[PDB]
Amino acid sequence: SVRLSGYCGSPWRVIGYHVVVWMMAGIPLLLFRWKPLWGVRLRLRPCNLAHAETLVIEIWQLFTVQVQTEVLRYYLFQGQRYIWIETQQAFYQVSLLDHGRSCDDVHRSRHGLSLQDQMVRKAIYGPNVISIPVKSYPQLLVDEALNPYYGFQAFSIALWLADHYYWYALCIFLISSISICLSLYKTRKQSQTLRDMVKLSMRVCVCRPGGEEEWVDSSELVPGDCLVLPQEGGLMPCDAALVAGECMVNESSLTGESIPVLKTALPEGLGPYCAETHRRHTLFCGTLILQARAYVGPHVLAVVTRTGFCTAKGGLVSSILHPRPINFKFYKHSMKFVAALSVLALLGTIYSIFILYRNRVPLNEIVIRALDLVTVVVPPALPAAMTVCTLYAQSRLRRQGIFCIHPLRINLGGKLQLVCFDKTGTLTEDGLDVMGVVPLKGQAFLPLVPEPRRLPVGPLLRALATCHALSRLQDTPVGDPMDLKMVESTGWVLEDSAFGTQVPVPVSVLHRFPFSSALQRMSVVVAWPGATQPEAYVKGSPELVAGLCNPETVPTDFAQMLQSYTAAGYRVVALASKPLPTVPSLEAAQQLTRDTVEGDLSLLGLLVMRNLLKPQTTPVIQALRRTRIRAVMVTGDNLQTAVTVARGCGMVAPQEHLIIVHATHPERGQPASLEFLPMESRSRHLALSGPTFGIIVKHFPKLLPKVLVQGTVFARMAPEQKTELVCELQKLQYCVGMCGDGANDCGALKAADVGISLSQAEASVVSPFTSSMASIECVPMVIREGRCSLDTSFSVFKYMALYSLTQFISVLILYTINTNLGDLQFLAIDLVITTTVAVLMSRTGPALVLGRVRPPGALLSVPVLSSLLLQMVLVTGVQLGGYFLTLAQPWFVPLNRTVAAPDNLPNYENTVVFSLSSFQYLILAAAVSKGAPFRRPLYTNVPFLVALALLSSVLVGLVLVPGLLQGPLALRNITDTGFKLLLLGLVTLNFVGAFMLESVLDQCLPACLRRLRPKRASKKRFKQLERELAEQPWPP
Ligand SMILES: CC(C)CCC[C@@H](C)[C@H]1CC[C@H]2[C@@H]3CC=C4C[C@@H](OC(=O)CCC(=O)O)CC[C@]4(C)[C@H]3CC[C@]12C
Ligand SMILES: CC(C)CCC[C@@H](C)[C@H]1CC[C@H]2[C@@H]3CC=C4C[C@@H](OC(=O)CCC(=O)O)CC[C@]4(C)[C@H]3CC[C@]12C
Ligand SMILES: Nc1ncnc2c1ncn2[C@@H]1O[C@H](COP(=O)(O)OP(=O)(O)O)[C@@H](O)[C@H]1O
Ligand code: ALF
Ligand SMILES: [Mg+2]
Ligand SMILES: [Mg+2]
Repeated sequence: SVRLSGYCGSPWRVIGYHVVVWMMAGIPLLLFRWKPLWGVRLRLRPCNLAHAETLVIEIWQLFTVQVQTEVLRYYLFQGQRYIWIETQQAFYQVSLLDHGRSCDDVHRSRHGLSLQDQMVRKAIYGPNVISIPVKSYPQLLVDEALNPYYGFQAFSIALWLADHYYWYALCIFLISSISICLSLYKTRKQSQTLRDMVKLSMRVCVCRPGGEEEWVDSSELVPGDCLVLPQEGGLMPCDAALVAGECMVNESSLTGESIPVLKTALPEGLGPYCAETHRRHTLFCGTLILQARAYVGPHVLAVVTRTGFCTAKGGLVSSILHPRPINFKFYKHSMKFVAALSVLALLGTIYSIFILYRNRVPLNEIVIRALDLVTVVVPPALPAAMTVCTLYAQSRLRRQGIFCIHPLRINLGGKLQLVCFDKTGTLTEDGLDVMGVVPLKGQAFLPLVPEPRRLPVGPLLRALATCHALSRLQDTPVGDPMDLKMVESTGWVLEDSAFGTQVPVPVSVLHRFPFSSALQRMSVVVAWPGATQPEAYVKGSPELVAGLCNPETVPTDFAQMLQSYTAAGYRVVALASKPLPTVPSLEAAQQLTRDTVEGDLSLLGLLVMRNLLKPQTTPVIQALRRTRIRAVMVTGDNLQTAVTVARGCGMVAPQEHLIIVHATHPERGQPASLEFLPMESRSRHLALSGPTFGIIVKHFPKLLPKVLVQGTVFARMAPEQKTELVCELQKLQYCVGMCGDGANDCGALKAADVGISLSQAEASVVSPFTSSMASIECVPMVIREGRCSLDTSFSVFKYMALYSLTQFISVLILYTINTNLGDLQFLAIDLVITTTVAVLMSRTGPALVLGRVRPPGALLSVPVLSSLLLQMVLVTGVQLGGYFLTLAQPWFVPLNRTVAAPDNLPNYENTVVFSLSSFQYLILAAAVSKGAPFRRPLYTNVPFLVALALLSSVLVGLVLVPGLLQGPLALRNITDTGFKLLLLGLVTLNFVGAFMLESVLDQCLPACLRRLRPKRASKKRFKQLERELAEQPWPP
């Protein structure tokens, strides 16, 4: 649901808003950007929608859109025009302006669009350009700089400059600049990807009315404008309908299917035009026209129906630009965790104020120093660390050959609990192998003919040779792999469309109804010289086609034979025919209605084909099942073939059970019924067809969750059924991933949390994730790298927390004795050590093998909190131990209490504390960087390892080598060498202790937690169902 809110312009209120929110404070701006409804209400008065000058959009999320004027006024929301419909006093999307006009209306527009009407319509529909705005670099800098985080960083810069800490201010500025530049790089790279995806600049001639023509730019097109297509072909600039002609088009960009598709002229009729119903008659935007020819007339004509963002390409681009929010929140209790850190920060700030009062510090300086302490705990480099983490993850995936359009989905990839796989072309090879054809002799099957070439010239051989959608492209047939192999098996050569016998008269294809996955069948109308009348051949699902055949033509053995070939793993389609009493000619034969042809056939035979499992499929499936990630197969193929492939690919290990759920339709006199018939060779899976799934969803919503939880093979699923299944699974709190290659999986890939399409280009739009490899190996890679990304982000957050608390502790310890860290010591710690380490942590790659244990989801969990508190206890212990150990030395000289830092620097206390803390930052970075089970070991990150080694060596030099940077850093020299070695020993003790503590926690904490407060259950619906089924299996 949506709603508008119009606010007519008023300058007095605007200036009042400006003065109030500028003079008062920035807090009103903060809460306005948090709650903008108040801001808009204050800025201007609600007004009549017709008089509206600004609109607020609720979908609640509030968006503000200016109502532009061009006599005609409109407004763009998410790239969608809405014009001012004067008669209805409302804003209707331009998508609906011409909607509903009949096919005959399109054929009337066929001739062209009047130039005056063209310019009248260009304003309404706008230029035919999917435009991704190209923001100027200053505009982007404004986009990022206005972040309140960078506002606080600028406040810190000012505060430190006021205190004469110039190097620290420079450090803050440099880190903020690095963060801003990394954000710029991220945004610019994403925008460049999209922009380069949706480039289009070409000149297309338009059949202007009156019979003449005109060469216009592709951006001048408007719905109803007439396209004349180039005979040799070219990129299609806008969605259109084929009024006249036939077109071969490559829809790979739009759907990822590289096989050329056949496009035909729109059929005249008094019914509404629809890009979905008439998809076969409509060219799409961004698809390549391989070659089109005109059956009648000098040139092929098409009529534009959708331009700009209205197009399907435009719809996908808009969905990318404004993605649906990710429902999962990766870092649970993030606010509560930052609050548990802020309580410590506030306690320390109060303690700092108390001590500074105790030391009799002037109130002008007490507030300044407490404010400085406040600025300490905000890490300048946190945004840079996060953005670098995401960039490294994306780069790793791209190097592996997997491209993600929304990098935020990478984290989701590691949270997958269920993966749905298309069977054909994803688990099994794209190619087929004709094992033979099973002809019929009356009402009984004959022995399999392994070589169809030897079939006598008759209905079956002509059906094999002719029932398909092949097209000769550059003297090479192209089309469905099944059609290619079927035709090749017969030896007939493609040359409407005619076929030449292998060596027996050539046969013409008068008319052809293409294959639709929803219909899961396909037919043609055929005639040859000497034919009394044309014959229509149908080729589709064996069980569906057998329904169209006359009951006396289908053998009583049909089910058993089809299962004999299907239960062996073959891919079977049936061929049926019926003589058409129409006179053989394109005139009548081209006017046939598909339904008139499909019904009342006469089964001819079964075409058995051998589709093989990909070599890489079984290892991947077994790896997925080893880590308790449910593997589900959603396919449109036969149920027995699907089950055999599942048993062969490890989705059903031999020991495990399998039960076929079969649902009977609610025929008259009885309701729908569920019957479970187990088939002999967690531990129990279910298999069910598509009609059975629909019956279960409609009539057994109570048992539907139990079917979904333990259902593994979903066969004979239509594309809408695949999308519905994905949605239903997601309703069980599953994190569903879908790995399908075909175009019939577009809906599932959109709906799935993680959608992967296998055979794609360097980049694409079809699905969130796209790969270049033909195997399903991308699924384990995506899951592994998503787990690595989650662990890396958690480790970076933990390190920044530890990094902050350590600096906080150091500064508190130094305040307690009336001194500070130092001008250049702050720079060193924040930039040379911490930024380097934080940006190098994330470069480490993912673990090579998936593991059963999932990455943690909560930042506030007892493990993480205990780790942080124990680490900080060790850090404070080490720093205070060093501080109290230096006081014990005979050569110790206490700092000058009276003068305050940086005046009292250098001194022994600051020197010792700085040395220990500087080592501790590297120690903590090494401690938090866990390798297993989600990442590679630390040492495989050669940049990060080298950074640690070099920084540690430099710090040891500072401690040991006299005079090294002891002036620039304001470090006091410690003549005693035994105490230097004692400081190094304390540092080594901390280095060992942090790692031992981390290991002890990560090993013995989960066991103690389980044995202490075991979880009664899990909020996940599917986990509840799993436990319930274990308690009581649903099928007895
Ligand atoms: C004062 C000194 C000691 C501070 C040193 C800081 C550097 C270690 C940091 C600052 C920003 C970091 C960069 C920020 C992010 C990236 C992006 C990354 O490159 C890509 O992601 C592109 C790959 C592709 O095309 O897919 C390489 C590392 C790099 C440049 C980082 C390398 C390390 C950098 C230069
Ligand atoms: C005070 C003086 C005497 C010492 C100053 C030391 C720093 C300037 C050095 C120590 C380690 C150096 C870092 C060591 C490793 C690298 C990795 C390098 O990036 C890569 O290695 C990416 C390579 C790839 O992607 O193939 C960026 C610079 C950086 C962080 C160096 C930046 C400068 C650092 C922090
Ligand atoms: N060119 C074609 N013409 C007619 N039917 C086909 C063709 N190719 C495949 N089929 C049939 O369509 C049905 C469903 O196809 P689809 O939805 O793509 O799933 P899959 O092809 O993976 O089995 C299959 O059972 C198959 O027999
Ligand atoms: F195997 Al499929 F749609 F390609 F079910
Ligand atoms: Mg497929
Ligand atoms: Mg198919």
